[PDB]
Amino acid sequence: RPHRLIFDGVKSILEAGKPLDLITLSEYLEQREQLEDVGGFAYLADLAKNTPSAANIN
Amino acid sequence: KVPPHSLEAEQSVIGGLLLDNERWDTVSEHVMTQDFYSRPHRLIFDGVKSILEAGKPLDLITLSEYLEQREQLEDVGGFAYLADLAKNTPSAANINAYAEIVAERALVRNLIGVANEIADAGYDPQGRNAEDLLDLAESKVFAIAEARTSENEGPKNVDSILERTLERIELLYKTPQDGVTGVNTGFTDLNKKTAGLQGSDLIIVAARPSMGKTTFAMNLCENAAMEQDKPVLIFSLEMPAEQIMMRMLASLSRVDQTKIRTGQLDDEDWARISSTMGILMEKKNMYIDDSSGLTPTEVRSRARRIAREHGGLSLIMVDYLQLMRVPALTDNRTLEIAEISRSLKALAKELNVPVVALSQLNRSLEQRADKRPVNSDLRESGSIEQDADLIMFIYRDEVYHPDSPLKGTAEIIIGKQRNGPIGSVRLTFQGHYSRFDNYA
Amino acid sequence: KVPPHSLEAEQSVIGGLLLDNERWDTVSEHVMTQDFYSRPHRLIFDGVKSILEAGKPLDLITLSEYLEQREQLEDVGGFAYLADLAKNTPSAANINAYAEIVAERALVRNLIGVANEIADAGYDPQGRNAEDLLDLAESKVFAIAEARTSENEGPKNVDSILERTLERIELLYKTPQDGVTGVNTGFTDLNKKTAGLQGSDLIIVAARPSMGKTTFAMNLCENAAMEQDKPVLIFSLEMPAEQIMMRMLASLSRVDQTKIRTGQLDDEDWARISSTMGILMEKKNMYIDDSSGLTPTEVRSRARRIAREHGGLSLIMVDYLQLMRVPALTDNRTLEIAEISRSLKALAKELNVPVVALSQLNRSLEQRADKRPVNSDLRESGSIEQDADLIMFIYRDEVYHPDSPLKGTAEIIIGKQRNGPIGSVRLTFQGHYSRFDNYAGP
Amino acid sequence: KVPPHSLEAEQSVIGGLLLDNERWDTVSEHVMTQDFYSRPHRLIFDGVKSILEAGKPLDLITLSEYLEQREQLEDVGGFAYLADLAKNTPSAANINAYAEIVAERALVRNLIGVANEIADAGYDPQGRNAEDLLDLAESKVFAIAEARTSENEGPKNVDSILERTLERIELLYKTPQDGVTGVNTGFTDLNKKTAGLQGSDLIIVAARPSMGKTTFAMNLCENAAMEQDKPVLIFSLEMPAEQIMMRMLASLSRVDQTKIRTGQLDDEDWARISSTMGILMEKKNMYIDDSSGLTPTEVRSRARRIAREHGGLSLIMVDYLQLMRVPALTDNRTLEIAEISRSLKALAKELNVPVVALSQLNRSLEQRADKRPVNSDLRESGSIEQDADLIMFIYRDEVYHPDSPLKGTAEIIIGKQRNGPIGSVRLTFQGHYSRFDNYAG
Amino acid sequence: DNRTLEIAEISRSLKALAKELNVPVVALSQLNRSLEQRADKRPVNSDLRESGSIEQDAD
DNA sequence: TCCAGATACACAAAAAAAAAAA
Ligand SMILES: Nc1ncnc2c1ncn2[C@@H]1O[C@H](COP(=O)(O)OP(=O)(O)OP(O)(O)=S)[C@@H](O)[C@H]1O
Ligand SMILES: Nc1ncnc2c1ncn2[C@@H]1O[C@H](COP(=O)(O)OP(=O)(O)OP(O)(O)=S)[C@@H](O)[C@H]1O
Ligand SMILES: Nc1ncnc2c1ncn2[C@@H]1O[C@H](COP(=O)(O)OP(=O)(O)OP(O)(O)=S)[C@@H](O)[C@H]1O
Ligand SMILES: [Mg+2]
Ligand SMILES: [Mg+2]
Ligand SMILES: [Mg+2]
Repeated sequence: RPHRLIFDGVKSILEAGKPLDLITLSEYLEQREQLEDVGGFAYLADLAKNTPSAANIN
Repeated sequence: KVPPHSLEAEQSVIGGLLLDNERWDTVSEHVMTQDFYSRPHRLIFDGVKSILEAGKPLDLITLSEYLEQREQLEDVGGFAYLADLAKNTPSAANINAYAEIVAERALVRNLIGVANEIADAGYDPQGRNAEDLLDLAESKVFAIAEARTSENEGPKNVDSILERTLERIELLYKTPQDGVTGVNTGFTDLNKKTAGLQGSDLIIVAARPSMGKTTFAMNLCENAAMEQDKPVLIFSLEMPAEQIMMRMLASLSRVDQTKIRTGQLDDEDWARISSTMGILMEKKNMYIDDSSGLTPTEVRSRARRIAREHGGLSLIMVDYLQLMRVPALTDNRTLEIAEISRSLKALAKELNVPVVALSQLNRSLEQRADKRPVNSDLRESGSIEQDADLIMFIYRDEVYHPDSPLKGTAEIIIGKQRNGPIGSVRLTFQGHYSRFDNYA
Repeated sequence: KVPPHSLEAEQSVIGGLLLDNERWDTVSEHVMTQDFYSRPHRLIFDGVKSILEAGKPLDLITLSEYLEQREQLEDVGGFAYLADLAKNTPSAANINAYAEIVAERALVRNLIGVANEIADAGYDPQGRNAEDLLDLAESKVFAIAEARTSENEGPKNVDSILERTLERIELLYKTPQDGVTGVNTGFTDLNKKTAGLQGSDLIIVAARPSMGKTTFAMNLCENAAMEQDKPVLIFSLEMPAEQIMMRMLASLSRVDQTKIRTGQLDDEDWARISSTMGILMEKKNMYIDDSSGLTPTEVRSRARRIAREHGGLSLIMVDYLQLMRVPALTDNRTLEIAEISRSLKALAKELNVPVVALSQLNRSLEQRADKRPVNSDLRESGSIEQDADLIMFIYRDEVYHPDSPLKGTAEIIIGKQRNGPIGSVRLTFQGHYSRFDNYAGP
Repeated sequence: KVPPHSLEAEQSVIGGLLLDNERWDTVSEHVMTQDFYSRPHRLIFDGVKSILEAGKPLDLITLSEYLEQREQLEDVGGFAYLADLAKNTPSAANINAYAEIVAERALVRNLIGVANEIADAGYDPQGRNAEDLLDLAESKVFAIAEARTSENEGPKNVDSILERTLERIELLYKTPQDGVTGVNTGFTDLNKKTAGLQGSDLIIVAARPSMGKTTFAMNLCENAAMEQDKPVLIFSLEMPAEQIMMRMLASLSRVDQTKIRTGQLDDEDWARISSTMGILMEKKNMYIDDSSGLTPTEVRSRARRIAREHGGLSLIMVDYLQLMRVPALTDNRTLEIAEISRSLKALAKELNVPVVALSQLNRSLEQRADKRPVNSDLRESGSIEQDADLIMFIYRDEVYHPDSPLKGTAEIIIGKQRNGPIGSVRLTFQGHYSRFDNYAG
Repeated sequence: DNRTLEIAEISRSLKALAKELNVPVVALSQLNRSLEQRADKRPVNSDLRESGSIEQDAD
């Protein structure tokens, strides 16, 4: 479920063309009291750090 | 924290209503059942209203009888409290002051509640941005003071009608009147019927697609701008501004619109365009807004800003009222239409400027043998019909029947008018210039 | 309760200002000195703004020196805090979003403050009556809303718009492009009225069964493919691609459709078919989708895939819009049609290409003395007509009146056009070739 | 479980009986001896009834004497209780309400008793079948209705109707009125063949366009307003109040309509207009409404408000019924017109005032050889002619035949009268003044 | 609860079966009674019963 | 919220009649 919520946030951010980063996604999740469910900013930072590259993202 | 309330006023008004009943009509227009703070007083007022509206005489005995019919005497405090209210009241000569003060206290409490609501609505936005919150706050604050509109729409006596008739006869006797009082429309018969676009009125122009709504509204706005001194504000919610300027140049210079759009021009057309541009830049009394999906609050704010900057307005045009969005009523359309119409009427009353709000008609109109519109064909016809002051329709028979002998002629139908006669006016339509002119 | 704010946004703004200096112009127009929440953050932003306005270059060393000049370096956490802020910057590309977030938080905090201020009054009237309380609400809300201004979504004087229109009409004097500005339909009379098929528009062709709707749409698409460069996409939800290909061969090669279908051809017909085969195989500018029951999302995805692959599109055809399915609203038909029409219009606006969507007509047309279609004959068509930029009907008089003098001719009725004239156009109809043509004769 | 009762109501009843004796006839027809609940209250009510039926005055002294006679002073709480009974009565103006409350309490108590008896009998059949139990329940529940003795609506016997009709006839006979028993219409022949505009009737005045329909209606309204006392109400769905006022001024002041419209007058015309204005302002018994497309409920509410303000009406006029709109039945015109006519008739019956509604005629009149209108010529008008009580048509021979020797004379043909003879009358027409008048010679 | 949608579904299913099996399908249909009110008794395509899809889907 | 089937009143009116014009 936290992955479902973070993917919903990513889809909402990227569907409008606005830039997506840690700050934007974190502030979008916090606006609806959903940042506590996903694990806070620490989990988002770990997810961002743990990805080396998007060579085979597809 | 003690919210604003006054038990003394409620006790006094209840005692007065119990004592005397001939004053019920005077008081019933000032207070409401939900205005009372405490629950027992609300129940008492509900029972009093139920008894009095039924026509039965109202006293202590029948009130206590009524309260027993629904097992409510114990909650109020029994017959003893009602007897104390009946006895302890000294008199009822100053009941209206108590009604006014209790209404004021209820209004203050409601304003406090709305302030708390807006304050709490900003801690958990739930995906809403600052603009939406500000619009909601403005709507909530404005809806509180807007409710004080009632007591109208009643038959007139003989004295008022006789005075109005005498004034009309005297004005006819006087020559320097020109037959118009407000904004001249530029058309002969329309000025004879409507006596110009009177101030503080809401005008609804409704027609089927491809009939000449925008053309008519633009012609009226151009005439108002040319004649008046205060500017004219146009809210274009469907068209770009450059297209509006091209239409205006074509209408004022009598140059084919297609020639301007494509770029094939001769010397005479260029001279006419130069003269029209010179005149327009000499006047400089028009403002065009091209935003999409404007809320009523934004329209009001922009209109007020323009009026303060320039010191007044002459005419406001909306194209059209079906595109305005009310954020709080996105799940209901009839309520949204009613809110839009009420907001436009309130703006027209506040700025003392007529508002031309275009509309569209239902598709069931084309099923009938006669294609001419009526007042019942409006989309969400209820609120718009109730709140309007002058409803005009545009009909062109050449659109439906190509072989009709009425080529180059449009019919204007005055479906409603509060202070004037209804009828019909025929006008000459010149499509290539996007212009309505008089009919010989 | 904690006031709404984002310290991370302020840190990102400061880091982006420190690392990048070319984007100061955009940042300077969205944030102010009093927008920041943290006092050391406010001091740091004030110092950075002063340095940037002074014209001196911005760097960590000069910022530390300037803070030491005012003895505020130790107050804001020291040089180590500034170094950490510089190091923790994600990137300088999205500083505008951070500034917007900071501005939004400041706005909502000030709105909450104003709400608390008005709420405090009423619990202590201090002589004011209800009218005074009502009056000192609108003023406060207008003051808190006037700081933000629409840009550039504001009323404009006639001078600027007139000058822009004059500039537009001055450059349009040259290169008339023979009138047509969009996609050439191939028919002169319809080109005069429609001025071609303009992009970012929705065009609807509707008629009664067996009138020449698919033939007309296919002729338009074929002409566009022959003339234009980008591919033309066709969604055939009604017929297989084989029948459409046979119809196109019959139309282009001037060969009877029935003989093609039944395989009874002479040598000249084969020569014509070979010539049109060579032309079509040389062009390679056509795409056909014969899938059934496509959802709007699938149509959008396939159109985007083709457009990205070839760099753009020329025209999109749907046959027809009533055969599309929206599974979320299978219990209501009007809302489904509304969603389909809105999705088609949105796709047309997004791809900036015209979309020719076909539609059917209600049976009430033939229960009247006059059989000419109107705008109310379209089925479940509040949205179909509300968000349509052009509606063209097809009417053949020989179908209803066998003895009509208009035999071998068809009329195209333009029932709606936002920025163009309306009327009728007469075209020659040759059914055995599945082709429309210009009216050479009277 | 406390049985339904209210000792305060019965106490107020007996207190009002003791305090005032001039409304005994207004209360003796509601309550009964056994309808009370409290035993001392029943005893004192029986004593009061016995005193009143004997014709003796009722007061504290007589009540105390009667109680001493029956030695029930201790059984009624004492003389102090008697004083308290007549002390806690606010007013006697609402004694009937207290009496009907007591009667309702008695009725509901009896209904509860009957239901409890049926429930008890159900568990103990005593050798009876289900059909017998159902019949017993039907008889018990029907007895309560039979013993009601006071029910709104419903069938009535012939005796009460005959008595009321005889009283009405005697009242009409005792008042000489020279053959007019309604609202004076202003014309001698019309009054003779109509006896005025009777109440609770729907009157239709219809004619071809440009025949003197609105002129005739306004002439009737002006005559009624000048003669009667209670105000007249007019609903103008076509012309504003200004045109109607101008026509009325021209008619009453004998001034040309064209001169008034063009603003050209003279000293005599100005003096006559001033006199007419003074008289009209002295009377002030008229109302004009110009709202278009009125639904029946709106006109009903407005008429009710005006009648409540002025304590009654004299005449309601609509011009015309074919412009009113019913939103719920816009798909069929015939049903809409039927509903309009039914609503007008219901309003006329409720307010007990005549209603006059104008209507048009079909074009089929021209095709026929005779131009004289008939009942069937009215437009989509099944209920118009199936619900009206008097139908009058205005016919002008000069319009169709310029050579007719009856120029300037409009003939009124009474096409229908439910309770009177049918026929026609002849009246002269004055176009230059827009006023109908009696015919002579 | 809706006859028109039922007839539309029946016609669509018949067309889908004909397309799937690659076989001609003959679907006999009735005619409305509006034909009897005309001086010309020759049937038209619009006289089929509950037949939007019947006339919009047949070949 | 649209689509389709069916009973009944009303609009003339439409042509036809047809009288009569020729
Ligand atoms: N460029 C043009 N050239 C010629 N005729 C035109 C042109 N633009 C509009 N017209 C005609 O003028 C009429 C005026 O209609 P408009 O008021 O401009 O459009 P509309 O009434 O707003 O239609 P909508 O917006 O779809 S409700 C159109 O219906 C056309 O017949
Ligand atoms: N060989 C031919 N000779 C004459 N007419 C033909 C021939 N082939 C086809 N047609 C006609 O051409 C027309 C083609 O209609 P289309 O436009 O393809 O179908 P449609 O208008 O989309 O209506 P639908 O899809 O069937 S509901 C029909 O009226 C056929 O009768
Ligand atoms: N100055 C005048 N001289 C002669 N005749 C006139 C003059 N003014 C009006 N009239 C005629 O007086 C008659 C009275 O008009 P009305 O009674 O309103 O006829 P109407 O058409 O039935 O009215 P409605 O039904 O309300 S539209 C009409 O035939 C007018 O032509
Ligand atoms: Mg428009
Ligand atoms: Mg097709
Ligand atoms: Mg009238």
